[PDB]
Amino acid sequence: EIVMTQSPATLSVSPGERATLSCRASQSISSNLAWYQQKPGQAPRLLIYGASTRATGTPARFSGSGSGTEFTLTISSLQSEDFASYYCQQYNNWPAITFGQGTRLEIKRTVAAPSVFIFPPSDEQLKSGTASVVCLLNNFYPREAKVQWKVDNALQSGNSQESVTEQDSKDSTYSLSSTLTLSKADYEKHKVYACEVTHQGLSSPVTKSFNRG
Amino acid sequence: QVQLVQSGAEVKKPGASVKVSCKASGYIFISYFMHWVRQAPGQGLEWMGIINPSSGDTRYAQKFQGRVTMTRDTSTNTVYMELSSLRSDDTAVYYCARRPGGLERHNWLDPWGQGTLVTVSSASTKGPSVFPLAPTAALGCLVKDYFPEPVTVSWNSGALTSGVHTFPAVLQSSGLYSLSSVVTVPSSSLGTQTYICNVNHKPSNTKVDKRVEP
Amino acid sequence: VWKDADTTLFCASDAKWATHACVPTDPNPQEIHLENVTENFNMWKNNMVEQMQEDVISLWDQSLQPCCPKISFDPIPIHYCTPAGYVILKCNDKNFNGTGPCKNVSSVQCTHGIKPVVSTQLLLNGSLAEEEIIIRSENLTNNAKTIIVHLNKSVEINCTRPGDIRKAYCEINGTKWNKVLKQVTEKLKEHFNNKTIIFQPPSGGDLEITMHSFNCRGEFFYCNTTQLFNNTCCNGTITLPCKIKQIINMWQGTGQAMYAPKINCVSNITGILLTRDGGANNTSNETFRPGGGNIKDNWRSELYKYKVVQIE
Ligand SMILES: *[C@@H]1O[C@H](CO)[C@@H](O)[C@H](O)[C@H]1NC(C)=O
Ligand SMILES: *[C@@H]1O[C@H](CO)[C@@H](O)[C@H](O)[C@H]1NC(C)=O
Ligand SMILES: *[C@@H]1O[C@H](CO)[C@@H](O)[C@H](O)[C@H]1NC(C)=O
Ligand SMILES: *[C@@H]1O[C@H](CO)[C@@H](O)[C@H](O)[C@H]1NC(C)=O
Ligand SMILES: *[C@@H]1O[C@H](CO)[C@@H](O)[C@H](O)[C@H]1NC(C)=O
Ligand SMILES: *[C@@H]1O[C@H](CO)[C@@H](O)[C@H](O)[C@H]1NC(C)=O
Ligand SMILES: *[C@@H]1O[C@H](CO)[C@@H](O)[C@H](O)[C@H]1NC(C)=O
Ligand SMILES: *[C@@H]1O[C@H](CO)[C@@H](O)[C@H](O)[C@H]1NC(C)=O
Ligand SMILES: *[C@@H]1O[C@H](CO)[C@@H](O)[C@H](O)[C@H]1NC(C)=O
Ligand SMILES: *[C@@H]1O[C@H](CO)[C@@H](O)[C@H](O)[C@H]1NC(C)=O
Repeated sequence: EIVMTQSPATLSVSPGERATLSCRASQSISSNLAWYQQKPGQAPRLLIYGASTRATGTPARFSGSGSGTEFTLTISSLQSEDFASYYCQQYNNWPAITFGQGTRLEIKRTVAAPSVFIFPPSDEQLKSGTASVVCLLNNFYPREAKVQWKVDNALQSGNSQESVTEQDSKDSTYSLSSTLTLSKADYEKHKVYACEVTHQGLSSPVTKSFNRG
Repeated sequence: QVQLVQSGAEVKKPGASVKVSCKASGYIFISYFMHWVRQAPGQGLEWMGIINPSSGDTRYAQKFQGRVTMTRDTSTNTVYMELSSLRSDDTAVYYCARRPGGLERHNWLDPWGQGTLVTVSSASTKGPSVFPLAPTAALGCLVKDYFPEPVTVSWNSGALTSGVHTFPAVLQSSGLYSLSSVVTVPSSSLGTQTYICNVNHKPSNTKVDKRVEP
Repeated sequence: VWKDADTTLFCASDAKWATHACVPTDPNPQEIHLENVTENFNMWKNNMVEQMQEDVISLWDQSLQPCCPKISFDPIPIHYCTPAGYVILKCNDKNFNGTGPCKNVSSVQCTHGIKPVVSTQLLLNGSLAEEEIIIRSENLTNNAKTIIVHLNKSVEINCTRPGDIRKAYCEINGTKWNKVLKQVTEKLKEHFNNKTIIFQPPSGGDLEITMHSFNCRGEFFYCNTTQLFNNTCCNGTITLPCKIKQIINMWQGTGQAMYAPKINCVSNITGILLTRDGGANNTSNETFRPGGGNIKDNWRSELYKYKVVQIE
């Protein structure tokens, strides 16, 4: 009966910009409401209660107007801490404490080269079943990037698993790990192992390698 | 003061049921209502229900009417959440919370249990294998072949926290997870400062303290 | 911390004017107790009755408009509430008469299932007096201000229209009614030191205030209450000749209305409106007459135990 609706679902802004969320209530929840913040990995933090008031323990960059049906949340001079998801909260209908689908927020940062490194398989892992080389791209932006594996010039495929990091809370960059999984029977057959990185903030494809040993 | 403590991670098979606790501390257990909410990455959060740990009263959100039940033990002041008929898409992290304040009403969700994760799967749980990543420079720990998540990785018992990057796990075709924890350090300190990763997998009581060295 | 204020109070119904304009019933209130504080109330001067009067005028003229079709009308309980920032607080003294200090005071957010039914002389379908019968007045000393007696045990009443005939009737158990009538007589003696008490019909004039006028299920009944206010009570079932009249004078405001061309109402009697008179020799007797008039009273009878304030 009281349908809540978030304003944008996702967001992309640069540090220092203005950000605005809206919470639209299909019916008068009568000037209660509360705005919350959840960083990727942690337990959501309440920012505002009573529709408007800042909870002492949050900076004055945040605020929230509304009173009635339409509500808004404003971040002035948003900083690196802010890149997370935000939510609005009914709670005068005591139990009908319902959320919105949320609003993720993201960085428009400087384009940056990927601090790249590579680790060869383990001595404790080799005498177990398998081996796995790993190539790490560190603190890069934008997020869109790609890596492909080379072994004695053999391009690999279908055995690499990649994982990208949250928009870091400090420098608003990304990290990424590509894990190449081989067997010792297959790992000992070749010698040269390289990972090739292609990134928007680089002049040419870069590679980093190792000879077995 | 205002302090909630939930149960750990858990994996029980599909079509079954699970119980997650929530011990509240720092206030009388009974005048404040306990709410339960959940998150499944792919969506955001949504509210599940209300229990009054003075009565036993439960009022539920529509979608979760039936599957969830709430319980009190107002003496050892804990709340129990019980979800059942666990279909495969209920896998998610569940939070308990309170409605703090002083006088009047205004019940905004202040304290928040850190949330437990529930992986409804069909696979035998297994402890993870920890491994080194020896090489400004950088190193890490490879924690591979485990289930379920989450496994928590802390370098030098949480004394090395800047430059540490802990990825989200990846499920490879074998049906198990793998991830790695890396850290950037000054090039001069390699061999000078010892670097050890504490890897703690709560489901299968695992703690492996593995030291990395060039 | 906290101070009295004004706020467009919102409403929570438990619905199945309360359509979209009132939120669903809170199925988990929380009267949080307050301590060491002795707050002062004035049922006779709050704006909860202002809010209430204006809102019920809205719903009243909206749902049974004067000439004009025919569909149902019976009230349903409607809690009122304060938004974030403001606090309703609640006198829990069982014998608090509406005015003065309450010490068992405790704060909450939504009222109690208010059934907005307007009537004259007798109060219908409301909440009873918690412990002993209460008599509420801005001052007992000055008589212009009316009296609102609030009953300990309610008394039901059945009003009926049967064939399509001219006017209707209404019935009441003489037994329990004359019992509770003698009960409030005893109480009124208590406050006017054991003086003899005399009930009399209303002066006359504006029909509604010299009658039991009320809208039942769409139509307006005017019951002659000469019988109920019998001094010498004879305790069999009592009948009232009630006029279902199509021409009324509007409680809405200045103006009078007409409503267009087998129906029954049961209702609990929870309070009575009574005007005194003026005994300078003081006789050995005070006389009371069925009162009414300002609709305002109707709401005070149910909002005496509350006060809106702002948390600081
Ligand atoms: C209430 O008053 C008593 C003494 O009259 C005192 O002991 C107590 O601390 C007071 N409580 C508050 C909340 O002021
Ligand atoms: C006030 O009355 C309520 C009953 O409505 C009771 O529960 C409460 O204990 C009372 N408070 C005091 C101080 O007696
Ligand atoms: C209600 O109050 C009266 C006094 O007004 C007293 O006799 C008793 O507490 C109650 N009477 C009945 C009949 O319930
Ligand atoms: C109500 O009680 C107060 C005391 O709290 C008293 O001063 C006042 O005269 C009483 N009024 C009536 C109408 O009983
Ligand atoms: C009210 O009185 C009428 C008239 O006989 C009767 O039909 C009806 O059943 C009565 N209802 C109650 C609740 O007494
Ligand atoms: C009226 O109601 C009373 C209940 O107090 C009952 O004892 C009595 O028998 C009733 N009388 C009639 C005539 O129905
Ligand atoms: C009410 O009835 C009494 C006696 O039956 C009669 O004397 C009086 O005039 C009537 N008044 C009205 C307003 O009907
Ligand atoms: C009071 O009741 C008696 C019952 O016999 C009746 O004769 C008398 O007319 C009544 N008087 C009034 C004023 O209702
Ligand atoms: C009092 O309530 C009953 C049941 O809720 C209802 O049938 C009746 O019409 C109400 N009385 C009036 C005067 O509306
Ligand atoms: C009104 O009377 C009916 C009839 O028994 C009862 O069930 C109901 O609780 C009463 N309501 C109030 C508010 O007294």
